[PDB]
Amino acid sequence: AADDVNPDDNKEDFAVLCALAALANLQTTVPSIDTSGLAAYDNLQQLNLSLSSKEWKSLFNPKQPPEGFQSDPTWRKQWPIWVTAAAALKAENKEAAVLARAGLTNAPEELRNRARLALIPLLAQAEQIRDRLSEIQKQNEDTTPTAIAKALNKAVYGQDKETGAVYNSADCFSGNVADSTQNSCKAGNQASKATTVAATIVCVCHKKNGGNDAANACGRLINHQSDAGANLATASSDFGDIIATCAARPPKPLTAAYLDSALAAVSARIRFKNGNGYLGKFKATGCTGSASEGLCVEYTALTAATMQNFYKIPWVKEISNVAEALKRTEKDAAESTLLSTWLKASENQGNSVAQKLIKV
Ligand SMILES: *[C@@H]1O[C@H](CO)[C@@H](O[C@@H]2O[C@H](CO)[C@@H](O[C@@H]3O[C@H](CO[C@H]4O[C@H](CO)[C@@H](O)[C@H](O)[C@@H]4O)[C@@H](O)[C@H](O[C@H]4O[C@H](CO)[C@@H](O)[C@H](O)[C@@H]4O[C@H]4O[C@H](CO)[C@@H](O)[C@H](O)[C@@H]4O)[C@@H]3O)[C@H](O)[C@H]2NC(C)=O)[C@H](O)[C@H]1NC(C)=O
Ligand SMILES: *[C@H]1O[C@H](CO)[C@@H](O)[C@H](O)[C@H]1O
Ligand SMILES: *[C@H]1O[C@H](CO)[C@@H](O)[C@H](O)[C@H]1O
Repeated sequence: AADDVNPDDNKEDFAVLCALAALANLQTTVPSIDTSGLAAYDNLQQLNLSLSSKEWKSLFNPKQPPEGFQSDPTWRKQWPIWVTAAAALKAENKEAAVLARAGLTNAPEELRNRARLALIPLLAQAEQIRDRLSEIQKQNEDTTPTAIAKALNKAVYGQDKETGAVYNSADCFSGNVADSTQNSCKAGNQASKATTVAATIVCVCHKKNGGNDAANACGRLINHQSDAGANLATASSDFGDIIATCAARPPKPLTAAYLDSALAAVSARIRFKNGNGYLGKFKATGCTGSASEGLCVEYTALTAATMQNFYKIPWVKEISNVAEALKRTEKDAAESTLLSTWLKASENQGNSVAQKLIKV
């Protein structure tokens, strides 16, 4: 009976599935967009405004530019930035602190004017940097620990929640379990069912009731204290025994590379026979939990040339979406470090122009 499903026959599949299951209820840090440069740019805006004429300052003390400028593209772009700067300078002692940092406390009118003009090229250089940093901030704002946890809890348990996700067949199998194990343990088909990591573990590892089971296929250390019932009717109790043996922890912070390597590893283990793909040992008839048949997920009609469809199965899609988001955020976080360092440097440069202008 070496060709039947025996204890340990799905042990190596189970190690990969354990790694994936450990993405449930995850508490990870995400790469941070370093937005300290936005504050540095806002300080430069405040200096520029403080040094401006009374006629210019009068424009801010409105939701839109004044008559004549409501259609000027530069005024439309800058209005909120200017308004924020004006608002921040209303705060007690703020303008005095801004001028002091710039060397401009009690500055003569001519020096205030020459200093403001000296900021023109500096601000023009910094604008493009600040706008890229603001774009990065916006583009990555949905890449958060909470959004990742929810997506991964959909992947593992079919539950769109940040924490407290647990095995429930109503969620782990699409529409709950099917009339038969064979139909429940199919994915990608018209009647796709095994659409989460947890359902995949049930199908690859469960002990069916009624004899002729493949208990301990996923490892001899599982203590199957019950069974999954007939046709997975009571899978939850058995799943709890299986998952109790899994200790996996992903690297922290979670990376795109780690998720991509996990999906690649599964892709490398799926085997094609007679027009379907299989994860877990398949002998004949279907993925039924019976030892002489199979303990597996049947990727119905999956072939090497249609493998793109594996990436559309819910759990795979959710993990893929997390990986893609992380892939962008990792790069944009590293970019933002330098954008923010550059903008802080521009702030320091702005605070130095008065010394040059005093000396001539
Ligand atoms: C730092 O703080 C200063 C203020 O101290 C602030 O300066 C102001 O910047 C704005 C935005 O660039 C300047 O707006 C221009 O205003 C002129 C008209 O100027 C008169 O009216 C204003 C408001 O009453 C007075 O402040 C000023 O002293 C003058 O009395 C407009 O003609 C400009 O429009 C052209 O440029 C825009 C910028 O790209 C275009 O969007 C627009 O379409 C216009 O360009 C077209 O027409 C041009 C003329 O024919 C042509 O040459 C172009 O190719 C194009 O075809 C613009 O609205 C304002 O004057 C500044 N005020 C002062 C006193 O300097 C800085 O903005 C602030 N720095 C930062 C980085 O925020
Ligand atoms: C697993 O159970 C099925 C259904 O009873 C049986 O057909 C196989 O022979 C057994 O190994
Ligand atoms: C299922 O059928 C195989 C032979 O095909 C047998 O070895 C198993 O014991 C039985 O359950």
